[PDB]
Amino acid sequence: LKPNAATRDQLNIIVSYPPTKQLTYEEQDLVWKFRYYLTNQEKALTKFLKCVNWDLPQEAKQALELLGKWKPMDVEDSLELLSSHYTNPTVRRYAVARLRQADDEDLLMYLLQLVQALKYENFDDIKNGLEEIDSSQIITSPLPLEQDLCTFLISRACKNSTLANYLYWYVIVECEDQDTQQRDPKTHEMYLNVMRRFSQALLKGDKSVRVMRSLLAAQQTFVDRLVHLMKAVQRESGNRKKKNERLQALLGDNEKMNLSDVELIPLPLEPQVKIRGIIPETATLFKSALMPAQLFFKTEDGGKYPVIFKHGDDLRQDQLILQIISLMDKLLRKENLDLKLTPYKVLATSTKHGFMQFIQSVPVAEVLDTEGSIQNFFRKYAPSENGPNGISAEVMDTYVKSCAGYCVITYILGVGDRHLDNLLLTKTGKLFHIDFGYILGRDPKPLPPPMKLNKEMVEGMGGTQSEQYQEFRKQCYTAFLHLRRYSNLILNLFSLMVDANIPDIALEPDKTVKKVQDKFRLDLSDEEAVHYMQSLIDESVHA
Ligand SMILES: CC(C)OCCN1c2nc(N3CCOCC3)cc(=O)n2CC[C@H]1C(F)(F)F
Repeated sequence: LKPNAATRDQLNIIVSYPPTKQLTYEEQDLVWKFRYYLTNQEKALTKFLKCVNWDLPQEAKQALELLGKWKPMDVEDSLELLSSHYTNPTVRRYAVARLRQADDEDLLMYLLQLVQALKYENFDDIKNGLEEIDSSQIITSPLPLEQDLCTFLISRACKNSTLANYLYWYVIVECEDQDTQQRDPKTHEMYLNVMRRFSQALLKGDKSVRVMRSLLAAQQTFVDRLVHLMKAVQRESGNRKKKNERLQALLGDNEKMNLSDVELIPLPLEPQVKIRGIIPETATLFKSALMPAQLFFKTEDGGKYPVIFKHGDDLRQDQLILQIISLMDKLLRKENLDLKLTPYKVLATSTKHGFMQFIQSVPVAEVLDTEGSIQNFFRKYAPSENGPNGISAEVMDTYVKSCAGYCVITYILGVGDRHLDNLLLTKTGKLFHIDFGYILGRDPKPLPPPMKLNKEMVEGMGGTQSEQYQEFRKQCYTAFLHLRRYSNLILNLFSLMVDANIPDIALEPDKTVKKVQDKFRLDLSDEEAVHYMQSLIDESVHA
């Protein structure tokens, strides 16, 4: 059945929709009517499967015939199929089948999301792969369209130690989730079962695979002791100076604790890095009443890898935000735009605790209290006689680019609660944000601005009249156009976090993807979208 040119155009309009537009009944009947003609368009499948009422068995059987005939879909479109809209096991098996096609570098960037996608999988299939229960005991307690998702994730994790590490911790944290346990116990089991299947699949494996399981256990052991240590510190009476002496005391006793000297284990935060232990003498606590701890790991090479370990806090929102920023930055760099971003690593070792890579830097606030100005600061540490305003070209260039990158990205992610506390600067010129407590348009104060600039950022570029500021403008709109090309991917990825119990998403799960989708101004053309960003910057700077 071949549609006439007038409708072919109408079909094209429909397929051009954001994966998050809800098609009308008229619109579905039309896409359904010409489903066979649409088979050509990889792009059209997703909208086709939106046209099906999966509760009608014959309609599902019918749809599934086509799936097997359709131009096969992209990787980025497959993440649409693993969301909650789709319970149909054949569909979800079709999605996994096209994710197989992706490289592990790419899987990693969506893995946080895919672990959530487990929630929509078939719990009976998962459990019957096996051959009250503390999730963290499982690895430490070893017994002496064909694939679903669980099988696939484990199969790939068995071949790739980096992937396995994240799979392991992402699932632990899903197991640890108190809310899921009370409100969806069956889901809690599904995750226990996944961990047990992972544990099981490792032990079945060859020499190298089995060692991966020892490693994962050693890490979980490591973290259990760190946690215990932190509790001891957080109960210690008296001033912070006194509470530091306890943290250092305990790290240093390897009999009791085992934390200063160990056989090389992957760092859970960045498992490419392996670590001999924590250096006791330099451990300290931040001022915060939560008492997160700064801690220098000795790496394999005798380098230092400082982290923050937070105990009593849920890092999952922050984890997500840095996972996204990381992906945004990979994408930009694929399109040859390296904005000197600081996608620092975040990893939750539980709902109650986790790690953060600690980047050597100075809060802009401190920069003010010590050197008066971002430019003065740069003239102290990165002086040049030839360079702009007394400052090394490279340093200013880095600063302009990163200023632009965050400006866009923090706008797109509606990151609020911004202060000179959260805004950090690097003697190499790198500017970056931290502490993502409020996102997607929340803020402690009312009427938050949509663009997150300030007098101090602008001044360090040399005011609105400088060559730098023009380059800033230019890098923003350019970054905005690049990120718009990936709106599909980014939107699918947030779309998989609706049940993830991320505070700012769990207010209005139903309504969060649109919050992000609106920032992209997908209604505007690229050229119009450039003038939108320039407007935005103008308003902001005028206030
Ligand atoms: C330096 C100090 C003022 O900053 C506050 C430290 N700090 C913090 N540092 C982060 N950085 C990660 C990236 O490298 C830099 C540090 C990330 C982050 O989320 N936070 C949250 C608030 C406080 C703390 F201590 F309570 F956790």
